[PDB]
Amino acid sequence: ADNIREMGDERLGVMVSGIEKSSRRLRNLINDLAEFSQLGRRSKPLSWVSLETVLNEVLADLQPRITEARAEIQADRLPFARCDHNQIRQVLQNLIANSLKYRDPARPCRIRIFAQPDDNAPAIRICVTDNGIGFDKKYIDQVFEPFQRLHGPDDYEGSGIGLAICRKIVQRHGGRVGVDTVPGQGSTFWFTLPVS
Amino acid sequence: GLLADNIREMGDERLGVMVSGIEKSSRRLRNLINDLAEFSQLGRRSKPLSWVSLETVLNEVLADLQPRITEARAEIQADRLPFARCDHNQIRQVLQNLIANSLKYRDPARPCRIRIFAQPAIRICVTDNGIGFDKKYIDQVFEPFQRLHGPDDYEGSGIGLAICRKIVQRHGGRVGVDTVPGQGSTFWFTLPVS
Ligand SMILES: Nc1ncnc2c1ncn2[C@@H]1O[C@H](COP(=O)(O)OP(=O)(O)OP(=O)(O)O)[C@@H](O)[C@H]1O
Ligand SMILES: Nc1ncnc2c1ncn2[C@@H]1O[C@H](COP(=O)(O)OP(=O)(O)OP(=O)(O)O)[C@@H](O)[C@H]1O
Ligand SMILES: [Mg+2]
Ligand SMILES: [Mg+2]
Repeated sequence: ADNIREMGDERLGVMVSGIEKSSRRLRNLINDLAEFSQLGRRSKPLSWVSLETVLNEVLADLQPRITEARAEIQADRLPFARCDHNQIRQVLQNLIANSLKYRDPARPCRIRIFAQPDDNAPAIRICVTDNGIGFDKKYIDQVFEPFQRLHGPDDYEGSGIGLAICRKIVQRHGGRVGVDTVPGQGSTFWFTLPVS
Repeated sequence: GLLADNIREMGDERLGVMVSGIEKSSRRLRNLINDLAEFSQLGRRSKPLSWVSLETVLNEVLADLQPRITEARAEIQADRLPFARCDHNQIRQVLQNLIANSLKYRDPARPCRIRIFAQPAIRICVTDNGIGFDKKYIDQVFEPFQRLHGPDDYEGSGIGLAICRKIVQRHGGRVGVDTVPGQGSTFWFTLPVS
């Protein structure tokens, strides 16, 4: 006679739900891989487009997610740049979304999209700083690698491809990507765009 | 009190079914993912065309599948395949998909008898004493992810012949078939000489 079966039902519930969450993450990856890979197929040769209109697009899509976070986005005027507008909005997309996703629940999170002539063909470097949780400054090189997550899927579910994608789009443009982080303080990612 | 377990009896059968159904879906989905990635690596592995023995390719493809061939109690007439200027890996891939498809779609009433010949552009053929298909569906036959069969009685991924066509077309060839439902079908592909 089984007291055991009653315990099996507890364990079954765990596993069936494990397959269900483990299979949902697999669906997310399949989608993120299909959206981002089709961008390369739709690639157009670069022309000069206003980066401010592109940014205003990204603030349109995120208009639900921004209010959800009661976050304030201070948007400076972004110049023209010679780039692929569809692909560069995704770079703004993924970056503003990460600054929203990793908002810290104790302070109203504020995001800023700056523009400044960098130095390292003069390239304008666009930067997005946010007051978020940040990550450990040991991870600056690792962060841009795919599927290289810093924490388990318990606290944040993601695919690990978002920001590694940004790097390769910015690299098709002959730019670089980089980040400064202050754990607990906030993190700022930036990417450069070449001129000519 | 028995009603505690009178309940268990009726459900445990279903659970075994359902979980086993989910198990097949996980095999099928993994097969598809793998076959697509093998395909993406084949495009990467493209090497410029050279002269390869087409009979060597046949014997390799006949090597991997000889486990599946003994399973099938089928007879292979392995004719002499000449040289042709092509990619060895990709043409090995094309022989597999056709010979494997010709093994998979065999008739359970007849020992399927298979013929791999070549007849002059050089055209290579695989004739099979297997199932036929109906000429109303030839567009489906070559369409990717459109199989003519449900997954229960015949397993597969649906990309096999769409794969072959991109290979044979990268070689400047054709894909084509004559079919006789119930008797058998013979698929063929051509290669340029120059
Ligand atoms: N603003 C940020 N603050 C803190 N960590 C960040 C920030 N942006 C990115 N990260 C780190 O980047 C790691 C992976 O980034 P990435 O954006 O590529 O993936 P993701 O957010 O998990 O998922 P997805 O691909 O769906 O966007 C995250 O685990 C997080 O640690
Ligand atoms: N020798 C054959 N005899 C009859 N029908 C065939 C034969 N070879 C292929 N077909 C038909 O072609 C359809 C698609 O063939 P194809 O080989 O491309 O895919 P598949 O065998 O279903 O999958 P995969 O090769 O990805 O495992 C098959 O469903 C089958 O109906
Ligand atoms: Mg992201
Ligand atoms: Mg096949």
